[PDB]
Parts: sequence; structure tokens; C-alpha cells
Amino acid sequence: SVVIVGKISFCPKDVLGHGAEGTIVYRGMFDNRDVAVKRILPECSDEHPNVIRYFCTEKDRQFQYIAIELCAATLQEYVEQKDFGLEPITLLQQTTSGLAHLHSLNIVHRDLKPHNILISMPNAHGKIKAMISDFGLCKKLAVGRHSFSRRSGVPGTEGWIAPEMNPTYTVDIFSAGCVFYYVISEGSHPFGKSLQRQANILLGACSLDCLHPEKHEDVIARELIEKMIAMDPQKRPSAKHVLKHPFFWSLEKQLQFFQDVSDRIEKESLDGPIVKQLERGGRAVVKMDWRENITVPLQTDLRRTYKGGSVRDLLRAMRNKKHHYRELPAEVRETLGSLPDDFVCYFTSRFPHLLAHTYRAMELCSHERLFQPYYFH
Ligand SMILES: CC(C)Nc1cc(Cl)nn2c(-c3ccc4n[nH]cc4c3)cnc12
Repeated sequence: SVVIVGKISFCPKDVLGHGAEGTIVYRGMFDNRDVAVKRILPECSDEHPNVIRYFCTEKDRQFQYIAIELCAATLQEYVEQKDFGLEPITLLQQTTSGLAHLHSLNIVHRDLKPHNILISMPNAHGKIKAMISDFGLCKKLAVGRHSFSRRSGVPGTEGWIAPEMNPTYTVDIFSAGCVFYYVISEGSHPFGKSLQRQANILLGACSLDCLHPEKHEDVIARELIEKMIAMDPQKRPSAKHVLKHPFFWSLEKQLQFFQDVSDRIEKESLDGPIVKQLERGGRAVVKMDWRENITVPLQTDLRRTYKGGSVRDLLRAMRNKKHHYRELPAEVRETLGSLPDDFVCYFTSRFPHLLAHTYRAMELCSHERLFQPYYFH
């Protein structure tokens, strides 16, 4: 009970799902890879680990057999029935890397959605990845079957309709924008419940109610996602921009940014654009007095003249106690914690808006070589 066509092999017993016009997909094999095999009546390279691969096509006297990179599940399955080593941020990163690659090839997906973002079978290293695919897979009620289609609409894909209702790359960034929130909110949409999304979208009526206003990780996510789903397409950042966002930075890269703008400043004028732009609106960020809001053993060690309401001075202080982290009393090293992880969290947990504030403020130096890893050109 095993059909062999060319390099493609499969067992007819193993049906993975069904499509249109007698289209079937089987669990199969190719080049010793576990692949999906779509047998179809015939109609009339530059790859990336995060776009689904189309390996091989083979024909008999009737059908065409296409070998597709096999997936373990659907993103909507990952997010909803969350009983699944790979974390949500890395998932989104891989997805954006795929999407950025497609965009470099002047390709636009037009229908990016949780059913389109596939979860790979674990490779030989036990690693799992995100895969952007043409066809979305859908909940069938059996074991184990799936619906596949390359169309928006179709049951049950509603709630995720092609935002084009000539498309530019901005329809994709908008789509991903919703997926980002879909993943972070563990299964909610930025424009509300299914029936009202279309109405809310067309009016830009979004609500990121899962992103707490005073929590650093949520604040950072909100900044990006808001811009991604911007009502005006021309306020939306390219896929490469999204990759540069602090949303994806490691705790080390975060702290390094902080230290970078700090170093960039200490010779600035306090009257000039750079520092003034950084201080505008910075009292809520610093919490009026940031010496009032850090742990007791630390403000004792500062007792230097840092302006308690100045963002610049806060950043300057963070820099010094990192540059002198070895020369510090053991009391203030254990309150600051390790470097950089505990160290940068020492502040961002207390000053939830510091990074996002400093990030947007320091766009005045985005064109500089110092801030190349933090901004896109
Ligand atoms: C074991 C299940 C969860 N894996 C898959 C089931 C189905 Cl129905 N399709 N599929 C694909 C797939 C991916 C792309 C396709 N284009 N046309 C048909 C396609 C099928 C990849 N991994 C699976």
C-alpha cells in the first residue's frame, strides 16, 4: 500500500486533508524528508527558512504530485489550543523575516493570517520554526484532517479577510500587525469580535486592551503594533523596520541602546534639539523623581548630582553604574542584579516608558552609525 512517483512516495491510507476538485494531501516522503504530498489534476531557487518550501513535482498518467514542506500545526492552533520550546516573540520574528524576504522579491501575500502561518515539524535538532504559506489550513473534526485553501473568506477563515477589501506591501504589514496582537493577546483581534472587525478596521477603531499601559514589555509591543495597523497605510513601517523594533531586542541589546544614547548625549547642550526632544514629556516616564522610585541601596550610592526629573541624567546614571559595575559596593550590585539581564530589568520594570520614550525621541540620530542596530534606513 505505497505509491511511488519519481522521487515522491506516500501511503494512500495517510490522508492529511482535502481541497477543491478532488484535491488530496497525503503524509509522504521525499529525499528522506517528511513532506506533505498534494496530488492534483494539472491546471492550465530563492528560498528562506520561513516561507514554506515547494520541493518537487512529479506526474503519472493522470495526476501531478507536489511535495510540500510538512507542518505540525497552524498558528491559530498554536495560539488557541495552547498545549504545545519556541516562544511567541521568536515566532513573530521568523514570520516577519519570511515576510521581509517575500517583499524583497516584490511578492505580496495579501492574506496573511494565523491559518497561513504554519508551525513546522521539529527538525533534526529539535527546533521548530514559523512558515509563511499560500494555503491556510483549517479545523476539520476528525483525526487527522485539515481543510486547505488559498482564498480569504471560506469557512472558517472569516474574521481574517484580505485587507484589500495593485496591493502594496502595506496590506501585509497591517495583517501581521493583527497577528502580532493575536499571538500576544493569546487569541484576540485588534479590531474586536469577528462580526464587527470590518467596521472597526475601516474606521481605524482599534483596541489593544491586553497591553497594560504601565508594563514595559506591553508598552514596547503597543508602540510597534499601533504603527503596523495604522489607519493610514503610509504611516506603516516596512517589514525591515518591524525587525529593527525594540520588540525583538534581547535584554542585552536593550541595555546597550540605553548606554549608546547616554554616551551620545553627555557632550550635548541641554538647549539643543536632541536633549530637549528627549526631555519633552519625560516627567511621567521618570516618575517626577526617579530617585524617589529606585531601590534604597542605589540612591544612597548616587548621593553625584543627577537631576531627579531628567531622563538624560537617569540614562547617564544607568551608564555609570554599568561602566563601574565592578567597582560598585556589593550592596548595590545585588540590588541591581546581574549584568545585563537583571540590571536592565531593574529600570524597565520601574520605568515602563523609558525605552519607548527614548526610542522615538532618538529618531533624530537614526541616521547615525552609532544607532545602526536600533533603526532602519
Ligand atoms: C499533519 C498535518 C497537521 N499537516 C499538514 C496537513 C495538511 Cl491538510 N496540509 N499541510 C501542508 C500544506 C502546505 C501547502 C499546501 N498547498 N496546497 C496544499 C498544501 C498543504 C503542510 N503541512 C500540512
